[PDB]
Amino acid sequence: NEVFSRPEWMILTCLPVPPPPVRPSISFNESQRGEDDLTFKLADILKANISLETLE
Amino acid sequence: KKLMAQIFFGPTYYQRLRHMVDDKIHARARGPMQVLTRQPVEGRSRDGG
Amino acid sequence: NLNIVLTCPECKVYPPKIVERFSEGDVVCALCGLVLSDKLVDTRSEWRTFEASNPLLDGNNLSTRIGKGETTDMRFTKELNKAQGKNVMDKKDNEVQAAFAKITMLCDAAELPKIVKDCAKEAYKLCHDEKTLKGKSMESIMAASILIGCRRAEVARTFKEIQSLIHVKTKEFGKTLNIMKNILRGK
Ligand SMILES: [Zn+2]
Repeated sequence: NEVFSRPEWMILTCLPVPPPPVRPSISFNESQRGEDDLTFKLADILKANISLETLE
Repeated sequence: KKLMAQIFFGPTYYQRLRHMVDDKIHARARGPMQVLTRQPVEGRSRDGG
Repeated sequence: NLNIVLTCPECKVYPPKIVERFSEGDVVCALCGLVLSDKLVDTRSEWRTFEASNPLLDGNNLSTRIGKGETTDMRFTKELNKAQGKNVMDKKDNEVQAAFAKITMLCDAAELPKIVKDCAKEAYKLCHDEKTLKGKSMESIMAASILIGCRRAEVARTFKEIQSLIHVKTKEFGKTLNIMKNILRGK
């Protein structure tokens, strides 16, 4: 559409971060974290992104 | 009064199966919703929809 | 500024428990007997093994470790297991991890209890940081996490016997016995 979809956007330059309601928390005990899966992979994305900026 | 058709009458072994009605009469009318979906919860032990 | 409250509104008491209810929810005051929101949050329903995580040191993530029988990893297993084995060199990754893995090996071998066996290993991670006359020997402060780890019950000790086991039972054990007394009196 040029307006809503340019081919240059099928490639991810800037990645949107989904808020806390998509990826909730709270646990089973009540003295520790109890996190979500998406968050984990987002942390993995960040580490992989930080170590890259490091080398360059 | 007598019954116009005689009946098949005699002892027969019957087992009492589990799953009794009282163990199944779930009924909810708005209650605890899930965190992720804000949709009612599953199972009757949690009072679900 | 974060203020969170359930005050009834109609007859402020400042403040009282409103009930969690059983089915209806919403915490209606036994005072104005009104409502507050809809609740809709089951805390009993935590993520089971069937996602939850109980981290004690920093934050656990994980990477790779592919094994799903769909397409064989072979070439790609080594592509990613090498690539993740390169990354655990960027910012002092080794230290805490090496300490906790070597920690679970020394305790498991003597069969130290997990509930309090792991408790003392948290104490070591608090003792490895902070700089108070450690004269750190690695093995030395490990005999502190071998004592408090056996503090669950007298699982293997008889702490003196586990001291008489292996190496360093003397002056270097003295430095360590002191460190524990200083850590206990530390609020
Ligand atoms: Zn009230």
